[PDB]
Amino acid sequence: FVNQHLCGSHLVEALYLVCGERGFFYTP
Amino acid sequence: FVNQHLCGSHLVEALYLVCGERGFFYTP
Amino acid sequence: FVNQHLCGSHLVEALYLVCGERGFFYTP
Amino acid sequence: FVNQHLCGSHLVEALYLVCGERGFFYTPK
Amino acid sequence: FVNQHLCGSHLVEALYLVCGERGFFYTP
Amino acid sequence: FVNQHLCGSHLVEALYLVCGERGFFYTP
Amino acid sequence: GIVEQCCTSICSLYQLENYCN
Amino acid sequence: GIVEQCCTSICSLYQLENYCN
Amino acid sequence: GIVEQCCTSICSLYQLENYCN
Amino acid sequence: GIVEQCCTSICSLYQLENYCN
Amino acid sequence: GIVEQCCTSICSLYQLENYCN
Amino acid sequence: IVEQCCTSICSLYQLENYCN
Ligand SMILES: [Zn+2]
Ligand SMILES: [Zn+2]
Repeated sequence: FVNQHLCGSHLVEALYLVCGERGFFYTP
Repeated sequence: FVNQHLCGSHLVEALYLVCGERGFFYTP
Repeated sequence: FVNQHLCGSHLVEALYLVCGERGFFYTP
Repeated sequence: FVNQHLCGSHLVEALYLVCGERGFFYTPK
Repeated sequence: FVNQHLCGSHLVEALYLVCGERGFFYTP
Repeated sequence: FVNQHLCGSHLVEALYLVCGERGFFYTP
Repeated sequence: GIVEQCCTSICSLYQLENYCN
Repeated sequence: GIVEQCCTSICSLYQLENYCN
Repeated sequence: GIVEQCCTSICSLYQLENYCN
Repeated sequence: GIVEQCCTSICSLYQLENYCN
Repeated sequence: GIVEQCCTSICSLYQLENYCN
Repeated sequence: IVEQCCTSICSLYQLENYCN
């Protein structure tokens, strides 16, 4: 794949895509 | 505020707006 | 409802989340 | 430009792209 | 119609709004 | 990676994440 | 309502231009 | 969970506040 | 203005309620 | 094809990677 | 040359039509 | 996460580390 800069609402979107139904934790 | 109806990434986005930097856990 | 930096399309997305069907005006 | 089917946040985003700086009023009857 | 700064995911979304089911090509 | 249900602009955002600055062709 | 139309049916970008400032 | 409710029914932003850190 | 509050500076959702109808 | 599947059904990221440059 | 057209420098929706297939 | 993906750059793989 590729590597990009992911910040804010964009990073959470990527997180939702990769983990989907498994859920995830977002903690800065 | 009004009663929202949110699914998938829209819910994730709203979780981000309400929590912000504090972060959050997404547990479906 | 922590304070965040909301610009461009991100700011109007939050206006939608907060206002909903009541609608809203967006003028710079 | 093609015709569109826009609901909720998706419609408000199209609005932002169409009106840009001019701004807009979101008045859902 | 106005002229805006469109980068990354935002630019692909504008491209999607303008082209629709015709599809498009994003080659940076 | 989990399976996904992607429609409209959600799919083109998925393509942007998965392909990166390498670019991609959206052919519906 | 053109906004209602955009979602229940379909609309055009030009029609959306009515709501601009 | 509230998450299921927002999508199948409706939920308040206040209920989503239960999920923050 | 809205921008001269939430974008350049920062704001809360409660503040955004001022621009609703 | 794959793009239709993603929406009408489901699809994998690896499959979407077929559309990259 | 598209990101040079709309990201570095601004562009209009009309000009994004050049990238539709 | 922040110091990785946003500040620097990460892959979709690394993001699986944050899946629950
Ligand atoms: Zn959506
Ligand atoms: Zn953004």
